[PDB]
Amino acid sequence: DANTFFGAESVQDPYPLYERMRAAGSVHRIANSDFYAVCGWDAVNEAIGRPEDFSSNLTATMTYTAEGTAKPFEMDPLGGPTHVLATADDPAHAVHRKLVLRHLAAKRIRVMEQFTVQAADRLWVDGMQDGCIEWMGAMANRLPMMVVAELIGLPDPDIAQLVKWGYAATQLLEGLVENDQLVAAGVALMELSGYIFEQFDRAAADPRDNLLGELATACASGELDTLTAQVMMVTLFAAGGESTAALLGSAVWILATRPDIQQQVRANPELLGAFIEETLRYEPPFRGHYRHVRNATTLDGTELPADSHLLLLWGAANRDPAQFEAPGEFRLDRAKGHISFGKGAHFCVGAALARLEARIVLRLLLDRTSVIEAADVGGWLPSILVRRIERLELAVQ
Ligand code: HEM
Repeated sequence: DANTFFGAESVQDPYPLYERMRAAGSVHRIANSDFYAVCGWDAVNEAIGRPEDFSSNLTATMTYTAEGTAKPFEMDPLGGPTHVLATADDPAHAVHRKLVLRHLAAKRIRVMEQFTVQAADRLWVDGMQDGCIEWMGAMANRLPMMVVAELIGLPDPDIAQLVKWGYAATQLLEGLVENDQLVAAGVALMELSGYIFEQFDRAAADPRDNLLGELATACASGELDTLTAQVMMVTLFAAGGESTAALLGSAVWILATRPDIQQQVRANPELLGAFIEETLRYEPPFRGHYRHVRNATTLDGTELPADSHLLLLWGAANRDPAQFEAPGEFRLDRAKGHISFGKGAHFCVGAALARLEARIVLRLLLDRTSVIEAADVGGWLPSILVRRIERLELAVQ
């Protein structure tokens, strides 16, 4: 594959790849695999609007052999009970989404704001020494994991552990990182799982006003199964922790490497919300999400066999030249949006929270500095699904 989704180049910068795929059409088979890249804006919107045809159950991911050949990493079949929340179809999906939304209501977000302000300040104090901070390990990796742990109700977490735990599932699900990294991720996910099961067993005996308690209560009344509830909580670390970490990393990487953009936001602090939205458009934390194709059908004109899969490429949709002027240019004056939080039945429940974490953290960084520059920029996580920088050493004044 001239158009492979893995390899050093695609990991570093996948956007030219998406434009090549788009030449073949808005939907296009990946090599000779059973996966079809969805790069068109209208095609992604159509797909997400057809949950009956394109299930969210994660029945397979795309992986690559050592020989570089795409192949399916098969998981739980269509309709299975392992599919929860973001990967569940209705009716279970709507129950799951309702329960989690209770912990993301307006009042909940206000509490989170106070929590985030205090946590961000402590992280900055600990991490910024002699005009230097490694942004990923000190801030971007930690803060969003602490927020997910607080939403769930975990007591006074070991932050070092949380980061490991929170990044484990992506690595395991793709099987793209090296074997030693995969073994460590498996240990990490075992540890995370076991910790959640321990905390849930304790919540069931005395439910408190957090998602653990909400779930313990809903299980007691028969609304869902105990194991389903525990798995739901496990998945929130990748869903809400890793994704937000990625945004915090990319936003800063852009500030640090585009002085013109950084001066614009400094000079006109009212452009911070636009800058966050443009980062979401231009470097979405998720490269994509899968769907399972239930029956032979068509999407935006393109044929799809039964039991194939879609890869919904949010980043590629956000650069569709039918929808956006100057799609490849980072601009602070746009007034269409983006599809980086999805749309429709599974539209991100955490979007307000994510946007709040970005606003708090980025305003702290900008308010406390006069100039930020990149001293050393690491590589990106080897992934087909997630767009996360691994290391970003800043020099500040
Ligand atoms: C920048 C940060 C974030 C991005 C880019 C992001 C993106 C997404 C996307 C694209 C979807 C739809 C997936 C699909 O259609 O298959 C989604 C769903 C979801 N997001 Fe996020 N998200 C972020 C932050 C968060 C946070 C902070 C939380 C929770 C604390 C969260 C929880 C979820 C959940 C539970 C769903 C599934 C909703 C449902 O199935 O009804 N997200 N998110």
